[PDB]
Amino acid sequence: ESADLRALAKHLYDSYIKSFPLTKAKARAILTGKTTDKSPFVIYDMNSLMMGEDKIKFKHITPLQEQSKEVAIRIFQGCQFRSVEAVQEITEYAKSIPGFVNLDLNDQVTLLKYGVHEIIYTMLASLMNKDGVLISEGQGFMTREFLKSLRKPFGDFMEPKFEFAVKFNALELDDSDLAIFIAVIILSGDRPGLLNVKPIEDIQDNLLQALELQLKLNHPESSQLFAKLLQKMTDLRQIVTEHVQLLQVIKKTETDMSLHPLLQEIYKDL
Ligand SMILES: CCCCCCC(C)(C)c1cc(O)c2c(c1)OC(C)(C)[C@@H]1CC=C(C(=O)O)C[C@@H]21
Ligand SMILES: CCCCCCC(C)(C)c1cc(O)c2c(c1)OC(C)(C)[C@@H]1CC=C(C(=O)O)C[C@@H]21
Repeated sequence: ESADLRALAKHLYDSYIKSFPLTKAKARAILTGKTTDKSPFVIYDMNSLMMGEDKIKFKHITPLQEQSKEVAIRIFQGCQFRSVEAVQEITEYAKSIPGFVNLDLNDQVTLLKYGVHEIIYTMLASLMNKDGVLISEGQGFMTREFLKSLRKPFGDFMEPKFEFAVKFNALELDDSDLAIFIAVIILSGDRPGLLNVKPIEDIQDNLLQALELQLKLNHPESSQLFAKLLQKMTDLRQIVTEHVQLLQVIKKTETDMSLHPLLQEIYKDL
């Protein structure tokens, strides 16, 4: 079993590296001083925000129609394209989790519907420190306090993720850890409406075994870490429930929103 749980762990890490362009290790190097790379552009207020476009070569430019909208909404709408990119990254990773692709295709949809955001906030942590977050493959850094300064209820979106990220990062996980962790989250057989719970649980039992050992070998100086991570898995579900609640408020209180259709599909019946 042991050499095979290491094989599964390595196979996952390899896909993880293949799937997600920006690793925690890289993000961490940029966040600390510790890279040759030029340091990112800091967006710390409205003025630096406007300079963003000139300084960062990022992948979504706002079209003519959407240019007259208020900054909160533009920021709100801008960021959706990254989530979309995340969604397929996550899908590419899912496809490589040994046994996932052989599930009922509807169950494939359901685990993805429920995991994408748990995984996004997990991975978002890696990009965070107490001051703000890396944006555009780490070419930029938006301050936590700037995001917070946005008018209600837009200044309320990121705080709870930052609240999560500060604590989660204190566990000092790395990419190997996170590769298995991400895997255990997707293959969760307790998601509403699943068709065949058992084949999912069988995979997850295997991933959890790999996680436990991986944390054993990789974290000498912290008893109870594996349990803390299970509690995180739960913590994450509440972040998203908070997050869909706030999204509902946006829908009912704001006039010129544009919720991206792929995201709308994921959010639909959570
Ligand atoms: C009120 C909603 C806040 C959500 C923002 C979350 C946060 C700070 C990780 C963020 C993510 C983003 O993708 C952006 C981003 C911020 O800011 C820009 C300027 C919109 C950025 C532009 C294009 C972007 C790019 O091409 O890199 C990304 C986009
Ligand atoms: C296109 C196949 C049928 C669409 C229905 C499925 C639904 C609504 C989840 C959806 C899936 C999509 O892939 C898109 C999508 C919506 O909306 C966009 C804006 C077309 C999106 C753009 C590029 C996309 C991207 O960046 O990957 C995806 C594309």
